[PDB]
Amino acid sequence: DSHKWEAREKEHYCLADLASLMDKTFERKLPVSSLTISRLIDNISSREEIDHAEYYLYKFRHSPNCWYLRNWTIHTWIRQCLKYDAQDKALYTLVNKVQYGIFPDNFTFNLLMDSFIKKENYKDALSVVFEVMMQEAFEVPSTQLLSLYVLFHCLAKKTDFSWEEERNFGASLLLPGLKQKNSVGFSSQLYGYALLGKVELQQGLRAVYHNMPLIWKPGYLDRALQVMEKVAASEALDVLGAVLKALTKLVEQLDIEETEQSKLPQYLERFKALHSKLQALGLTTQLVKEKLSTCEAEDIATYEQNLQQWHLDLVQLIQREQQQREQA
Amino acid sequence: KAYRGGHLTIRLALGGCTNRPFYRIVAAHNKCPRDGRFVEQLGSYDPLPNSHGEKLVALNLDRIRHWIGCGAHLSKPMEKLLGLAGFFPLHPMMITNAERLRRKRAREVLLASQKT
Amino acid sequence: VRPRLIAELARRVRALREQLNRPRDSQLYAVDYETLTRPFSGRRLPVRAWADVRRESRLLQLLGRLPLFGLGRLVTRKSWLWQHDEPCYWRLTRVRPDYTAQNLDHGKAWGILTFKGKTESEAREIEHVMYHDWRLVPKHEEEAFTAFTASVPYPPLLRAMIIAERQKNGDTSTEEPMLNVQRIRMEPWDYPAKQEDKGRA
Amino acid sequence: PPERELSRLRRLYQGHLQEESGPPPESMP
Repeated sequence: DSHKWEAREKEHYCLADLASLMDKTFERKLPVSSLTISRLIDNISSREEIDHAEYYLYKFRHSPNCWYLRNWTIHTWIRQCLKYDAQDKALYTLVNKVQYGIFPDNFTFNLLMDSFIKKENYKDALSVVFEVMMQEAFEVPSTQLLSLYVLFHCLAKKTDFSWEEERNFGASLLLPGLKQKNSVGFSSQLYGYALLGKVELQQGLRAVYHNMPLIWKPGYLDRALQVMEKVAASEALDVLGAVLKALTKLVEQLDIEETEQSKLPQYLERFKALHSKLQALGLTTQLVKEKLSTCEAEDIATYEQNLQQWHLDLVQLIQREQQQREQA
Repeated sequence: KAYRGGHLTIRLALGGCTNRPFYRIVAAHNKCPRDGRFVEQLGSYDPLPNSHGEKLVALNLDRIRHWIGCGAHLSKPMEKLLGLAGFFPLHPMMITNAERLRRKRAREVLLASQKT
Repeated sequence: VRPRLIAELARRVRALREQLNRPRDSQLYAVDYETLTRPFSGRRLPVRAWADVRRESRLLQLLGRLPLFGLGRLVTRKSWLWQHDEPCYWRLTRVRPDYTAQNLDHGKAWGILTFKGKTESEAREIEHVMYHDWRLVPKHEEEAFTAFTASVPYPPLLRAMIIAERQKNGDTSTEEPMLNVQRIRMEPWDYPAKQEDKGRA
Repeated sequence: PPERELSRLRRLYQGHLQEESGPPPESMP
């Protein structure tokens, strides 16, 4: 997956020429070109130049051209991390994420993600899922591999998982639970809904839509109770979830709408009733291993179209750079 | 005098002596003082009950119609008085001030029931 | 006639310091979250916004977590969700973010409005970007989030006057003269105006 | 007013509230 882009549209391979012109402009407070950060990025060949690029990405984010951090520039940088390590500094840049502001919502997430599994990279690979969950993604077939890893770590970590990591499972469970293809997507949706509707009566609602892209509607357990009716018209932690709620600050809710602690006999029966029909109508980690084989038809044909887009882009970009210097 | 962004207002303006007020409705600016100069002088309002008990008001409505059509703002004590006049709709502050004393008397009637 | 050289020259010097070292958005828009004051102004905040400013985040510290700064995303004020059950939100067209702010925020953005199920083109500037009442509508269930389906008499002093006026005009014509409130529009007070019409202080 | 509106204003102004009746009576002597 590497030997395609490596015709990097050959340029200068220098750095002592470049790195002065990129902070003379900051000391004078000039706006900087959007291409010179990338030309710094496509000349890294040492681990100290990785940290040089990190300082300069930090200084490029705090700039008058705080926009124009283009996706192929990030793609060159993540190809630079794939060249050297792709073990810590890419993770640090994805986890800071505002000081640097990368955001590569592409197949670039999957290219960095699957290579973690090649060294199996558990604890360092878990965070990339946890930050792309906060992002909006998954208009791509990446839902299979994200769910693959997150159920690998479901069967690896087994606790209360934290105050908030129990919430940091659920959204990456739920938005890849848009799978109409199998009932395993509707199962991931259920396991998401269980442990995010579980924090609603534990701590409060605001923590769920604190930063992760959710919705402030307090009814989420019923949204699992209705997609299970969708299943029965077309899991076993919700059983402990609905009864664990039933066992022994700014209020947002209204005085006519009832608080959902008094409805736990209404949460027992509506859920314990329909599973008796799910019996009559109609493991997890092996299912996504079935899905890794059945799916992943490998759309690099769109990736190559983007490479063509960037070979269209940078040429007409540097044409105006040549004319801006002849205009003097 | 150049007023930095001044507009018209129809206000009261005092001209009574001490302990005997006498208002005067006047079309003036927003920033010229209370007893100061103006643009047009209108029919005044005497707030004291006269002999055999009347409080006298004057309204030159043919020119009050002219000024707020020309773009005059109005004071809330003036809008209460036009609401009492019926040239305006009655003021909601006047309505709820009536209702506040009516609910105070709704309390007072229960108070007079409890002390017999 | 005496021409005022220093009194005219000083307006130029005050203009090139209202324009050059005027302080940017981070250095007059932050809030001490403990003492409820502000940097560079020091005047405390209203007590109708203490819980909402302690507890809920602002617009562009939330919306700096998206690629190309959330170029087509939907967002909605916090008390908009409390007062308006109908859809009222912002589509985005452009963000001009602050850069000097660590944990980058406090930009100026402008885009398309929707109010209570009614939207309109000609993307104007958005109000209350520094305010702590913001909540992001995510790209999941945005299609479920967007969902939506006379004559009053005159004052009685005019009622007596204009009847006598028509009786002078020639026809009594006891059809009741009515002023139209259908031509008068009834926007509420939470309705936002153009951010340009206010200036920064 | 309907109580789905009265509850919203109560939710706005929870901690600072004065209990109240509805309409005043018809006549005051």
